[PDB]
Amino acid sequence: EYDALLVDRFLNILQDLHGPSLREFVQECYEVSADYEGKGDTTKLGELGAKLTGLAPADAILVASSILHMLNLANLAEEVQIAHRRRNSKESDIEETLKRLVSEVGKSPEEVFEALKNQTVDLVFTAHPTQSARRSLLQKNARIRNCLTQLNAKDITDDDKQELDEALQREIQAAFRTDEIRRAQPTPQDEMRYGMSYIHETVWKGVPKFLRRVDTALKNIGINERLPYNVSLIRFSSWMGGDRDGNPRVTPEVTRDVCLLARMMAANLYIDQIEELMFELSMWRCNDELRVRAEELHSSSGSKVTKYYIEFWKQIPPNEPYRVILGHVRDKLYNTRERARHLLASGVSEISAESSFTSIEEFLEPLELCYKSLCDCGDKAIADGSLLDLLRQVFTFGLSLVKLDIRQESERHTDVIDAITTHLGIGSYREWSEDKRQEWLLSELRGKRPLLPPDLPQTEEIADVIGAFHVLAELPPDSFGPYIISMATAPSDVLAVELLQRECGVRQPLPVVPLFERLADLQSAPASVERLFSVDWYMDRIKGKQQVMVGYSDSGKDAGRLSAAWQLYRAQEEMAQVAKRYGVKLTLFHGRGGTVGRGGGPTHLAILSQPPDTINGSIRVTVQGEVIEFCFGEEHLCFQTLQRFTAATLEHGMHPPVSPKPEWRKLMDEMAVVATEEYRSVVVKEARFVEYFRSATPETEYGRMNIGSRPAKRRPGGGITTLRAIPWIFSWTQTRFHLPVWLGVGAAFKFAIDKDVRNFQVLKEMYNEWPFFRVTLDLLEMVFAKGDPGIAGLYDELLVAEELKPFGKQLRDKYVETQQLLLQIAGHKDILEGDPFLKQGLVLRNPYITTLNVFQAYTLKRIRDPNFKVTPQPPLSKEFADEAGLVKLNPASEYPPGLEDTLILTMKGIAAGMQNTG
Amino acid sequence: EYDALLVDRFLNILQDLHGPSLREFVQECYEVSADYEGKGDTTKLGELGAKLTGLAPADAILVASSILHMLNLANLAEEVQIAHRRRNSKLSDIEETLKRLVSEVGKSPEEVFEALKNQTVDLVFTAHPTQSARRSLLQKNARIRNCLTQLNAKDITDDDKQELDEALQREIQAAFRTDEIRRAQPTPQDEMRYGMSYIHETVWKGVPKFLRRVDTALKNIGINERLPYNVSLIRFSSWMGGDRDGNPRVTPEVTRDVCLLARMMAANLYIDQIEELMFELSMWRCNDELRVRAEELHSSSGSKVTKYYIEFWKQIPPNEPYRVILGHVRDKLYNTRERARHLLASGVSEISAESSFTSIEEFLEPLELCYKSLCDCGDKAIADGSLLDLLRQVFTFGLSLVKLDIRQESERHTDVIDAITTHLGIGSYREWSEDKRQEWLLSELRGKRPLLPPDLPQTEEIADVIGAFHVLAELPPDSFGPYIISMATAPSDVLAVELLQRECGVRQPLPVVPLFERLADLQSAPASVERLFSVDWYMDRIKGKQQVMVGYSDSGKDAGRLSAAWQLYRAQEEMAQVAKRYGVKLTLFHGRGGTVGRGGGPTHLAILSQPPDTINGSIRVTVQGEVIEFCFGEEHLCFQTLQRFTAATLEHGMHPPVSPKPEWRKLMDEMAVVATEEYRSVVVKEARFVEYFRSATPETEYGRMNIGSRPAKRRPGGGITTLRAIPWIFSWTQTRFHLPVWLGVGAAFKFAIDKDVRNFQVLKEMYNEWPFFRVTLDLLEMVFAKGDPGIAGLYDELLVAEELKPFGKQLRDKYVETQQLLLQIAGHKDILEGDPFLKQGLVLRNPYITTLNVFQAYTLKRIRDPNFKVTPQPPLSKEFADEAGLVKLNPASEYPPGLEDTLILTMKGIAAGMQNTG
Repeated sequence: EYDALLVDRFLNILQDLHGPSLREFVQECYEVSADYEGKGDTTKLGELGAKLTGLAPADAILVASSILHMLNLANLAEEVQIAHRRRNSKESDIEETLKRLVSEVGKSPEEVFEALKNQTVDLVFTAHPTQSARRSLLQKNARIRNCLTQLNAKDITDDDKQELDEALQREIQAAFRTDEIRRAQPTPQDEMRYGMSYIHETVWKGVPKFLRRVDTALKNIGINERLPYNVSLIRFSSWMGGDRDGNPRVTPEVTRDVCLLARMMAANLYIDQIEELMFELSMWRCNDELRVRAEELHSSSGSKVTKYYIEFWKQIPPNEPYRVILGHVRDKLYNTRERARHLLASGVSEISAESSFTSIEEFLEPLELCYKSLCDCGDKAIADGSLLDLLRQVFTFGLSLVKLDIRQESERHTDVIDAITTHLGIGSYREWSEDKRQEWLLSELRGKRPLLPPDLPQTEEIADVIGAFHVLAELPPDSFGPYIISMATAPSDVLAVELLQRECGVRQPLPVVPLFERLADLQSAPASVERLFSVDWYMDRIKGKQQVMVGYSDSGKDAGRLSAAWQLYRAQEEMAQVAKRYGVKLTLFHGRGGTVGRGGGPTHLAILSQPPDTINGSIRVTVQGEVIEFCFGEEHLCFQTLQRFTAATLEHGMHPPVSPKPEWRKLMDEMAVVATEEYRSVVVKEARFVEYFRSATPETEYGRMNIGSRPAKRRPGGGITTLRAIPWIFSWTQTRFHLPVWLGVGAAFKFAIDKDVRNFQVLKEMYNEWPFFRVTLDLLEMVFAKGDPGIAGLYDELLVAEELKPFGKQLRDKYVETQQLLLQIAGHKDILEGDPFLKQGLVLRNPYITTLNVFQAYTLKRIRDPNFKVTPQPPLSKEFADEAGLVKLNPASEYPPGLEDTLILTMKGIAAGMQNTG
Repeated sequence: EYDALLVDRFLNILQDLHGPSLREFVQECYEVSADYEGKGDTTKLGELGAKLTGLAPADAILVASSILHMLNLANLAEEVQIAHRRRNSKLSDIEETLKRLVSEVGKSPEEVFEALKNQTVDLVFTAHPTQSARRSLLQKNARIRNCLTQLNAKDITDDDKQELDEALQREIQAAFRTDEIRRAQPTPQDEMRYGMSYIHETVWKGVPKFLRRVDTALKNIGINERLPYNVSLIRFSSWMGGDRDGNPRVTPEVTRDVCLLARMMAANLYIDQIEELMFELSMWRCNDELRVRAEELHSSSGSKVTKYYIEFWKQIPPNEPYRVILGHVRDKLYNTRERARHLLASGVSEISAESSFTSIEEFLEPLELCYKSLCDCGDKAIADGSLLDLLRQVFTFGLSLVKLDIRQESERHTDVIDAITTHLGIGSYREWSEDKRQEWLLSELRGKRPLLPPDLPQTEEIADVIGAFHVLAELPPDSFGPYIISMATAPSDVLAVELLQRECGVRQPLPVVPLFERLADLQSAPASVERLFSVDWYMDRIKGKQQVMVGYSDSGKDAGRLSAAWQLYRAQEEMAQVAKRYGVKLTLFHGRGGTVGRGGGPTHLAILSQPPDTINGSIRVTVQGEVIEFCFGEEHLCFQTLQRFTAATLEHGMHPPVSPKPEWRKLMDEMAVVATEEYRSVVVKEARFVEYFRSATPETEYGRMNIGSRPAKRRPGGGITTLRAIPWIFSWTQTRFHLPVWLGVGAAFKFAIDKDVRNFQVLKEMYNEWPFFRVTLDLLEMVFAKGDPGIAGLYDELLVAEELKPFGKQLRDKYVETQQLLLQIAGHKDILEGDPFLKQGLVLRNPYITTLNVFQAYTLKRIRDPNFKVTPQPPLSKEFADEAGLVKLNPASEYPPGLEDTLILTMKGIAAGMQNTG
């Protein structure tokens, strides 16, 4: 009923503002596409684009803008109802997962309590260019959901309801009367501030609330104490500013900028918390250690640290001890924030080191001192209030709020080192074999003599690499995470960084993690890791700890979806074995995206689908682009997301899934090869593919959304091979074909059952009994439920060259064949059977996505072929009667009047309907 | 049910921190006291007095603190159960009042609309010394109420409830382990910020919300229009920093600090609002006027205003016009709050006049442009959103937030004018008769030649009068309200200030209002007013607008409750008629306050009790000290308080109470005389009364609470005549005798029914029909129901000398005869027979108030009588075993150790139990 509420209110506003005609048109468009949805009639689609094409440039944008906002309001009305259904329950949460591990799994609470203390989940916010949404519009969503949630409260006045309704009205109209298009790419610093706003508005306050829940959950299974505040049960990191992989606009200056901005934000968040705490901690009873400190600070009036906040210092009573300690802490915090602002504006501050907080230890000392004071006075109840929450923030967020991960292409380090060994007349590091590089790199690392000559000639690219290590060397180590190597292949790559890092003067080096992103590299991966582990120098370096990252984006782009997901499984599984053998604690970093074809899917299931005994309280997962909004857009969402990662990781540690029987293994090994062959037979071993690709899907238009700062093609020259993973998945998502997601799965299924009809009962046994296999298929079913090959055929009809058109039909035949087999194996007769609501959800959502699909296909044609002329209709908006101000929102467009805006809106809208950008 | 939740939790905490024996002791006191309550056995009181007197210094406090906290928790639970019951009675107010005035009164919705546009209710915040509570404790009340409110919600989980409970637990214990006693007198600037916290935290956001309800209520009677945003339907003024009467600590400099501090606070609130509004108004459609200005500001990079927020200007995209204007509006606001800071912190500022906002019209210029733009583009729905709420704040709060009322004694201006006539050798102004004073003042006022010599000899008082005017001369006129003359008697006082104001160079002078505080002045009052009109000079000055204040505090002190209340009635009545005849809009400023003995009572009833046709949408009322927390302590409270004032005043204008029958009037005049004489025969015409007074009540110990900056006596000489109304009322309120509240009412009733038995059928006939008479008798009834003459008798025992003792017993015979005569006229057999819930609350509260009544009397004894012997008990607190850090919280008490802090806690406690300080 919620979407009938929002769609009906939008339409009244559409009519009120533009005239009934246009409102009828948007409504007629619904039913023409609903006749396609209902019966399957393909003739409908042609008739619909007949209408859309002739529209005025102002009306065209209007129609496209309108379908966007209705499709968006359909999403908000679903989120609200999802939230309502979850709440009305009174997959699993944290308190249930404890009670289960104690009851059913037969574990002791002290084992569960122990397991907890050792657990640490690290969610890494990144700025992967998958968020078309202007923040301005996002904020409006939160209010719309909020007006909608309250509106449907149980107890409420007629007046309160009548006024919340008015509030909902104007909020919708505000969103509609804003330009939904970003008119210039963000800077990396913008990207960072954008993502920090989640840390501010939901994560900051929402961490101690989840933790106190974990306290309550611990008490319900008998544990009589709270989770010790130095436990980092959950942490947060960022790539916003650090990941420069294929993004030259992330310069050494940008990294320094972000690092300091973070410290600023942090200090300012703490200042606010400390200040509320000073109003609360009014109590006079303190223990001895604190009294002494409080009496030093009282007499010295702050120990002369600020002279700002000096008004406060004189008039503070003596018998308010806690207020004096915190008063000092807050004076110090202001300095820390101000020293950052000066270091950002000038690079040097007048404000000294020990007039501010430099280390996390320095900051914790007075805080814990307050805690122990309050405990020693018997007021541990008082202590476990806002004070406890703060302490947990300090261990969870620290002084720079979020740690920064640095990531650079593998081959870029090679170019530096080769420039070095060339200048120095030692030969070409690029030309050496891998074993020689290791031997050379290892001599240097052991050696006591400098290598990098200052007079080294440098390309701009060699400059950026060294200049990055330079910025790393001057910034506090507690602001960084690890250094990640994109395209990491062999132990050379890791050692090459360890060296460059040392030879650029990084006094305390960042731990080096490789990112195995491709199929070959994930196979050779445990072999890579064992070589490193076996080196005496490297082993002393890492000290029992090694982190390694696995990319789900570029994996599935190399092999198929099936082969990549399997290779990712056993590459985790084997590395954990090598690490266990060498006594190294492996910590897996998961490069998961939002879409299914990049490791997307429910959080608790994604964990459950990972090899047993390869987590054990230590895991890092990326949260990419729009996924931050999905997970941390609202207070409850943030809390719920912390719940999933924590409860899953816990269970998975103590009660791991079933290891795959050898039957299952061999069959996955065999299918994956067939699947890879079939996938690569389409994307790699086929000349005319790239021409069909850039023709049938809106691939080449993705940059026009101005989403992120990254040029999303690694190099103009060239081909599909350099096209980033995100616009890839995006291209096939708009068209609703989802090619890279299912290609190869059908062949692997067909191979297995044709090889031996017995295997049908083996596939069935795996889908029932093996979490990994089940989750993978289930996720594929969801995709196919969001799939319509009839739409893919519609792009093929209007845009694809004639010779290739049968190639397209050949592909759609595989789509249907794959779906067909998938269902049989799963034991489903119908698609999205065994799942209500998400099928219901696709019923109202679809006719609009169909309308946009049609709109976009024709809008693409109109752009590409000047010859496709269509007879222009009369204007529909009462606003744009006679000679158009809205179209002028796009100053200089490469395309004819209103064609680029119509296109962008079709992309944004279809992405909203799919609830995914790419 | 709600109090049982809280009181029990405190006890568990009390037992948890100090051991079982103490907990049982506090419980023993209850039932001992309860035994007195349910039977009336005066022996139990003395019994308890034994126990409480022997206690250790640490335990004497802990007990008083514990009764206080429980007494407060009982108040808290009652506030939450009142709010609950109110919301249930919406599943009168303003939407009902509009409907009733249309259907029942037969007014047109247009007439109703119009009378609202012409209404204005000015609520005056004052710092009258009646808030014992430290603000750090009050904040904790709020959290307790909240935690208690969420605890008893309909939808709530088991764990949510478990944690809300844990949050309630620690919040009580926090308040308990805080020193409740303010250890130092506030400054007037401390007092002012204290009051402004209410403006910030509830009144700021709460005004626009209330007006939006008035919108909806207008639409429910079919108006189809919003109450135009320029209507100030409700306004807020302040005395905090302006009221000088009897407080030499309110210097000219205090007034200057308060005036700037406010403008700082105001800009700082407008900045936070504007910043949100910029986020919101992201629309691109604007009208021509806005577009022009928008491009001027955009292309000039801000129009050169601040250089702060310069990072924002470069950021600003072109087609976001609203953010552009608003951005400049913000820049200009930053300057305004800084300029105040520099004007406060030192003589002047670098920041110019026209780099900031100087006039309210200059601030409204760009905002209204935005509003008209959005309406012009058809987005008025958006315009009525957050923008509308701000605009209404601009009209309601202006650039200074609240207007400062200056108030000074009548004779203090006389002193100045006598120093001038003596210095210039014109004569002695003081010795001149009233008609001569008027004649001379008017010569000077008509004259163009200066008067005040700069070489004038001044005492310190005279330098505080002239120096104050000098401050008003400098500060912008829109920061002040009127100049209020306390002890106003004749038209000379008003003309005297009009002259001093001009002769001190106050360029645009404050309008002069006289405060008629006493009986003789309220009688001459309408004649004074007519005299002040009919003067052709004074008529041109006021220009049809005259305000006069009536004092409810100092009236009852002069004449007695009934005789005051009645003279106050016809004071307003006749002044109205004079004003009406002269074509003058009389605005009445009512000086009320908390206690019933100072014009206290329910807001809508007080306004009902006021004479017909003496309001007409123009009124001001004092919200004194602790009453501010009573009205504006919570969001819901603030809304409810604007509701009563707006609905009562509107209704009273268009649907007046009845005029009294001539029979009633004559009886009131006759009874007034009788009541006055009876009341004065006790407090004036009895030599030994003043000795009895400072003996049977803790009147003299008032100053030890450190409530206000104002010394509670207007200097030692005078006796009772100089003791301010507040510590006066407080004294009888502690002892639960309430002497000034009911003394004379018995004698007035007895006289009336004895003069003619027919009058009994009149006195009832009045109570049933007359709003004035009924409200006064009911408010009396509430007092008596909070009254216990058995307690007054317990103070008389332990404290009053043996000769004065029967005098005390004579008064107690008047108490009973009065309460008896009251109930016979009210048609009640029992006391609070018509009020079931207010009577219930006094059932659980009373035994704690009784326990503190006993504790106080004996504690007063130990101070005054060092020959009083009592045998000490063993320590009850496990915290204080052997020889006490708590009693050392008093630096150097004039009384024996722990006797002052115990005496104070018994006053604050009893104060909470009566829900009134004084």
